[PDB]
Amino acid sequence: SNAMLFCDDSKKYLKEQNINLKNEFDKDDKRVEKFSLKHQNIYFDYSKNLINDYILKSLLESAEKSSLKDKIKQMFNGAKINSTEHRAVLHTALRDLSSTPLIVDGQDIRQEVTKEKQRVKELVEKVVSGRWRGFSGKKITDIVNIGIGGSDLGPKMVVRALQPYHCTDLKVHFVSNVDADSLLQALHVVDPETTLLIIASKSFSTEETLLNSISAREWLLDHYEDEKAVANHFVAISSKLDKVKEFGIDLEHCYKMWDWVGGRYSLWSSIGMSIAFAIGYDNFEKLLAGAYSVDKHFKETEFSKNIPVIMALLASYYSCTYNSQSQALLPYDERLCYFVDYLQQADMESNGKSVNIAGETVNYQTGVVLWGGVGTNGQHAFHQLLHQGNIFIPVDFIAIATSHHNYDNHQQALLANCFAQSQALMFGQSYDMVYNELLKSGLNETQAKELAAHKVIPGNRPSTTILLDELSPYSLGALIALYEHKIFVQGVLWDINSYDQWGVELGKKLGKNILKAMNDDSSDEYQNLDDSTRQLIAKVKNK
Amino acid sequence: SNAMLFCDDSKKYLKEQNINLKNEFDKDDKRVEKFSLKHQNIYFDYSKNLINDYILKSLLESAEKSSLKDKIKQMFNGAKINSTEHRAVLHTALRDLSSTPLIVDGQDIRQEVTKEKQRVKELVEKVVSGRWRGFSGKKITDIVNIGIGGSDLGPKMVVRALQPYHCTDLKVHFVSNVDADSLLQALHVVDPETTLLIIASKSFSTEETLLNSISAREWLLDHYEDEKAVANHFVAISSKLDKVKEFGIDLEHCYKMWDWVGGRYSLWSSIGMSIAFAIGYDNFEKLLAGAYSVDKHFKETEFSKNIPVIMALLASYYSCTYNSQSQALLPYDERLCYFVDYLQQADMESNGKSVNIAGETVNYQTGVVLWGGVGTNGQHAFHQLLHQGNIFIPVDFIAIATSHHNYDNHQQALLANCFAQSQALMFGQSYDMVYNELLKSGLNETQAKELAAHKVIPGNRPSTTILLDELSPYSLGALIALYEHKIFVQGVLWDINSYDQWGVELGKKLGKNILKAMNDDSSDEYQNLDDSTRQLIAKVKNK
Ligand SMILES: [Ca+2]
Ligand SMILES: [Ca+2]
Repeated sequence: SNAMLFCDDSKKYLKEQNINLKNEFDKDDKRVEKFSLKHQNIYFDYSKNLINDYILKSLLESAEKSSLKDKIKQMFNGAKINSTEHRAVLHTALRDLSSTPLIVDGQDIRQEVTKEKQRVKELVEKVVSGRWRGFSGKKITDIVNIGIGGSDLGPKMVVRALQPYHCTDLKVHFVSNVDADSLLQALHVVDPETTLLIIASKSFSTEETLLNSISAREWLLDHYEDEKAVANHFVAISSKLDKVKEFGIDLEHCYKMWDWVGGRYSLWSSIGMSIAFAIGYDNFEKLLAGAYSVDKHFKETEFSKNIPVIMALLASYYSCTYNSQSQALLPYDERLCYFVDYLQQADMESNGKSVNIAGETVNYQTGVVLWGGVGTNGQHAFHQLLHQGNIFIPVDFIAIATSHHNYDNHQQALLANCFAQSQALMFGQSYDMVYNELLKSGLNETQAKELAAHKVIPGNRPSTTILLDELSPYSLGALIALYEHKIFVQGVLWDINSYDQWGVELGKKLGKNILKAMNDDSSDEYQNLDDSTRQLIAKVKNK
Repeated sequence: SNAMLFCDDSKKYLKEQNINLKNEFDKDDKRVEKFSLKHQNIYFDYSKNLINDYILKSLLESAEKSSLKDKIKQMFNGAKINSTEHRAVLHTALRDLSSTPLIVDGQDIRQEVTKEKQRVKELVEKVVSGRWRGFSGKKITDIVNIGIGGSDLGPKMVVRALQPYHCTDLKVHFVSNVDADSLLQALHVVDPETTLLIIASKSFSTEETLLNSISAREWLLDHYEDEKAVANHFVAISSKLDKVKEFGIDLEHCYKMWDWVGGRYSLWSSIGMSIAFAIGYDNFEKLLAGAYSVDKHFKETEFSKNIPVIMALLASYYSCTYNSQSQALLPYDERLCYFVDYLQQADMESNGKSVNIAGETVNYQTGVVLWGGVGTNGQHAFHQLLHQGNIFIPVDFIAIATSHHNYDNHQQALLANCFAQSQALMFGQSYDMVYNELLKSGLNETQAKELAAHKVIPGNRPSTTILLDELSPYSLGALIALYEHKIFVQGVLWDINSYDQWGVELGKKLGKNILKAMNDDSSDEYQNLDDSTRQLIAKVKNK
């Protein structure tokens, strides 16, 4: 295509600068000032990355020469930047506070977002206040969200992350996998007379959600033995109005899903109602507002001071020039235990693409594996490989300055460990240092010589630390939005469509064919199987 | 060193075979028979890997030429194969059923394993039966395990994985992170008078566990106001007898940790007592027995029919010849939700090493990133990248033929999806196939031509499927042991020490120094900081 090539020959010459982090911090008393940014109460420290002024300048020039400035405007204005589906990409509009005019494919987006939020707010208030009653007349005590992917991970992550803010006296449960263990974990602990279930399914056709929904309905009706009970116990987030009505849900309680909201960008929409059912609508608004803060930052700030742009440039630089194939994300807070899982979908489902916008196969690597784990626990699981393995892996740390309790010694130790692990990545420890330490420990020269090489830690390994003041609805919204925009920037620089997901279609089709084969070994489906699939089906049956 | 080089020039010539999976299954009606194995009720299907007879033969010859045969014997016989620490590696002995003579560094390992298991069995029986009373005289209802890493992940994973088998009427809770949110999640839901806490800490010196232990003790004593209450409410798994006694624990209730049991191989030892507290000791014995079954398989079976050897060869072949830097593990069962987290420690902390046994820096890649996620959920998160990204990633699927409920339609759909995803990886879908499908869907030629390239799925991507009959204590033990031995084989072929973890020491040291600096900005520690660490500490304080 005619697009600027990001991963070009010039990028390799940047890495020949041979950056040594210890030397840079020693020589440059402005290093932190140069390579850190603030947005409100988020501090973004990228100074332990393998950059200097020349490398950063070069990368920023690539951003400036690219289509990025135009693409940011196009996203926010509702241009159809999801070019394979001919759709706008307007998750930003879900959290807008600017109130500027936005008319897209005939709809006043401001009015439609606002009116839908009012419907959800009113639902949550009616349920929490006890005005909503189940079919036997009882107040609701439990909410069960039924959805998968986009319709599960964001709500589940946010509900956990904001646990200190739970305030509705409702318990919220998440059913997702078609594996019935998921449904059963909820059903074992809820009462049909006091439970409200949410079916989150755009087309009412996602297989797992359909089976879970039907099985939930059967459970409810086994209790009540009256079809009319569905209306008091189920709501839907769907566009498939006929199937929602056929299930027995009142269309007053069918909530909107717009085509310009990708599933993996949908927690901000009515899909997030389970968040509001846990933390109340006021806190859901604060979540939205935090994201807006970052949207305004991203939209308005010159690239050299723009956090998501810097995040994207660093990531793409590493995966281009060091040929790295993964990135580690290390949240140093228990509350963020589903954060990595959530961003795996946002990042990998967006940028795991092999063709550009024009449909040409690209000759450079695109999205890499995102993985990681909560700290300090990861220090005792996989940090060994981060320190002494021989895989190049960029590392992001998320630190939270203050927690939600008064165990101040624990919080101090948590932070000290976070900072110590980035410092260890930067400095390492050399043979001479180790050898001298072993002698001082009481080993003799022979013993110290035999052991020291095994303790050497190469160091000079990069990291970024993102420090939040606290983990509140607002700050979490800001955090998630930073990564949403990082992912957007990377897709623009790689000239891919971050907003489609055609790769998942084949497995859905093959799954239907295999289900048919499992039920009828005379079928064309069974006959056409590869023999691996055929013998796996046989092993299952002859159990 | 003089060791055989696994990642040599020959390995590249194997990949020039240009294996095409579809063509192989079409041409070779023995493909599944050749490239599958059974161990009891586990079926191991590696036939969708990028191999043929010649490649597999070549790889097996490398195993046969290596030190592997000798090293397997040395492991089981108690030779000090952890050569940097001068230790035996005898997690196998923890689950032995052979009863053969084993005398290692003066101890009769058979007697010591058996006598310790009897102590744990008796503890669990005394607590579950109600004979154990808290300091106010009440029966125990809750167990809180306090540990991190090796002293947390295995027990936590197993307790969840075997949830259908819980039978003691005790609720078991896991406290690990120094982040006090971990401790608080347990303390919020337990009563000091009815809780028994386990301190799992080899030296009673692991920082997080020490802070958690002290804070738990303070909670207990805030209630009772009598130091004597500790003895009725705490047990320890530790070798540091003086510190255990000083804490107030009876040495009758200090359980053994042998130096030949690595933390990441320790769930089989007394460290696993929390498993027994959930599922009973009889089920813990079944877990052990399943692992023994695989130990006997591994120890006795020729390499061409040896599941862990084949697993190891395939993995190391890919990361050598395709230069892949990660592996995906996809368990198609909700119960296995912590399985990936557990194996990340077993694999990465073992094989993330940069020097060989002789201490020389190796010129080949060693352990890679292990990641993944439960199916079918991952299909809606990251499988897009597995199908259409441009990263080479080997894939393992774990399938369970029968579950623990009678929602047979759900179980069938779960399996059909599992098999469909490996079939999709193998076959993909070409431009012509897609284009014709789009025309049949009602698109015109222009529209179909514009879209088709975006739907192409390259295919020819490898996978292994491991099918268990059911997920029972025994089968789970077998499953974990298969991966333990895979990891061992890979470390032998790479001539590294899989059983040390020197890389984690530096961060512990730096963490102590940073704690001092956070408490005193006049200290040498604060003065010596890099300015990134210094400014992060400042941002925390001026919050
Ligand atoms: Ca420009
Ligand atoms: Ca031989």
